[PDB]
Amino acid sequence: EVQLQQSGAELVKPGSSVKISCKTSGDSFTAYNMNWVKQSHGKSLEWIGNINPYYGSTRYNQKFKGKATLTVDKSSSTAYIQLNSLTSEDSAVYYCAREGNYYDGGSVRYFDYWGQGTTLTVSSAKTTAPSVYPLAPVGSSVTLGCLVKGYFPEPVTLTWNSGSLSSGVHTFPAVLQSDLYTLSSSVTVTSSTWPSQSITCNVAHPASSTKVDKKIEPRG
Amino acid sequence: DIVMTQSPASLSASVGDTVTITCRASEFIYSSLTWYQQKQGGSPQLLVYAATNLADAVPSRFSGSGSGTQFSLKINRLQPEDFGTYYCQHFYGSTWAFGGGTKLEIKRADAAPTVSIFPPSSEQLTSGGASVVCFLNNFYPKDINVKWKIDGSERQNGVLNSWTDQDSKDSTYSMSSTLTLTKDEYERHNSYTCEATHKTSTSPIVKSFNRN
Amino acid sequence: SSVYITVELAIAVLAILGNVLVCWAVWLNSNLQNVTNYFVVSLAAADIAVGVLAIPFAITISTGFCAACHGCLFIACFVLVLTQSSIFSLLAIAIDRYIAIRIPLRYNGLVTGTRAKGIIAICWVLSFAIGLTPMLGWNNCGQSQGCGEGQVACLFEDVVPMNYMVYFNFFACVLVPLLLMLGVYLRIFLAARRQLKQMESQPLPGERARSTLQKEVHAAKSLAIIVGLFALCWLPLHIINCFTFFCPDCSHAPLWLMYLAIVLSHTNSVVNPFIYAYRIREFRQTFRKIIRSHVL
Ligand SMILES: Nc1nc(NCCc2ccc(O)cc2)nc2nc(-c3ccco3)nn12
Repeated sequence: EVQLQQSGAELVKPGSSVKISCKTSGDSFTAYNMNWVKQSHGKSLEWIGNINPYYGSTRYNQKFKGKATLTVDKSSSTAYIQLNSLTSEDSAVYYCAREGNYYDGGSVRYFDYWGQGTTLTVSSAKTTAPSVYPLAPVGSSVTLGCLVKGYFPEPVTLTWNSGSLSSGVHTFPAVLQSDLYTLSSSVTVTSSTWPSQSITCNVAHPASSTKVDKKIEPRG
Repeated sequence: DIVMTQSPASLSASVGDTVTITCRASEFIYSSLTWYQQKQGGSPQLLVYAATNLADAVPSRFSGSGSGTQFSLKINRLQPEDFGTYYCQHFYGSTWAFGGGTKLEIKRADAAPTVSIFPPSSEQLTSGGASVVCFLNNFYPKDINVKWKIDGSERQNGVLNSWTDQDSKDSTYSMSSTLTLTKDEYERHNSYTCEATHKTSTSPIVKSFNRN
Repeated sequence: SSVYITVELAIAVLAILGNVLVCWAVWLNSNLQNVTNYFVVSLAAADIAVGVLAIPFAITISTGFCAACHGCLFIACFVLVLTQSSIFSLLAIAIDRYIAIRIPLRYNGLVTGTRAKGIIAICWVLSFAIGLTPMLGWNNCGQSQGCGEGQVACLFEDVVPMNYMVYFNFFACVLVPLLLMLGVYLRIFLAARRQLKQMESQPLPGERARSTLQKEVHAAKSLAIIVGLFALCWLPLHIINCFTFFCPDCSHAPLWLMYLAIVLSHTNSVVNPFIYAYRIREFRQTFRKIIRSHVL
């Protein structure tokens, strides 16, 4: 068994610093180079650098020299990455990976094990509770809608009829409208069930400590 | 430094058919190329190392090949578990770099979108916003197009689109599109049209309303 | 015997070419530069000396010329300095693989590049001091005569003790370190196979990665082959000296036998790069790249 356990999500104002931790259990920590990778928008990967846990010696990707600084603690057997002068361009998921080594006649390297990822979000937004708006129609199916707009930070949790409305739903990825997120979900149901049955939106956004339930009702 | 570039950037395949993705290093790295598989919302896992070598308990159907500057991962007779995005990494040298990844997506029959338009909610108007949202639901393939018309005139500014990933039921795509104005300009206009084109419909799919 | 010349020069050049390529490879491919491979480079350069120095020395000793006993002992016994520098490296490497495979966790910080220099140095210090002892006063000489007057003809079984040559440089300096390397590898090969069979009888990977062990071990098997070849190239010469030395009563080794063993031994400095190409993907790929570029 080998686990790389990373510290949890971070929400920060631009211009500040952060230390992300990686604890490794289930092997010897000082036997292997610890590397850090950054994944931006859940697509592209960049190598940030790595560190020899025995002597604390580091190599960095040049792009990251001076923004990232790596450090370790042998006792608790954990590696760190500290990020400085943070800006939005630094918002990403940072992984720790354990490098691995053997002699093929060449020096073979790979990333054996990876951490779970830790989410760093940099923004100057102040925490804002969303406005929830119900979207009714104006066929044999009707689709309804719910518009969650103007909140920070993620996530919000959105249900219809308290999960009792399972099928038919599409909850879309959130988008930044200037400073703040706006999101939307849609249910479509057999027209026999709406307006006939009661159908409501549930929106929780724990950051602002709010739960709103809007019933979707026919217009005019 | 050493620039890694892979292809294709997305590939969609049926379960059981065989797939190859390629990776090209800007310098000669010998072996020293590795492959990672990352499932949605998961962290990357080791696939092939040394460019030819499979990781512990990786299904024999995967194979790496190539050397120098040209490498490829080939999955024989694809399985449902194999879908996800794939990354390559070179360990040649001191400083290391990944691929762009390639995104392996499930092929299914084409599907026509259900399109629904919605006016500003009166809860919102009495705030002083207006957002006309438009839903395009359950279409395949991922490529779709939305023009907004306000009183016949096209409208580009103020639109924001969001796409889901393949659905976990039918694995089709859906997208919301919301044109946001000020109550002030929303009320300067009668008609609002949200118009979709897609490979399945040879006529633009048109949903619309007139405020009041 | 003009043929013993053509084969020696054929081996002379061969050895310099192949071995400079090994050194050119390691200089060049970044992956090739590691401790394990410094002992391989020490091994290649100690095989370049042979092509550059000891063959011209060995083909010249075939004449039986004249020269001062103490300057003469240098030209016969330089090969001893190399063959012996070879051995410390093979044994260095072996230990390296042993540490690397048997004690994988302590290795990264135990073996380092500068600790590797220390060995290579000391092993060159002790290779000269050991190779040139006949210069230290172990000379068999002063106590075909036309030579005279300060010059005494230079032959091997006259100036160079079969005393020190059988006991000291075979028994102590070769047979011993060889039986030591046979052990160290077999210890790896036999240890690794238990670790591999004990991953079987158990579910899940770890702590070690199976595929990545048998990959370390295949390269160890490949480094041991070299050791075995050395024994195969340098053994007969000693087997023959045994039969000649233990009987400074019984009859002496013939003509077409001896030169065949001197050749056979000098062969030792050629096959090495060739084994790497056949048995090791990373050298083979650097050789190929180099050759298809700098020679194209
Ligand atoms: N014994 C011996 N002889 C020679 N060449 C001399 C051959 C010879 C044979 C007969 C004769 O009357 C005069 C000379 N080279 C030799 N090289 C070595 C040697 C070096 C390291 C280990 O063995 N031993 N050795």
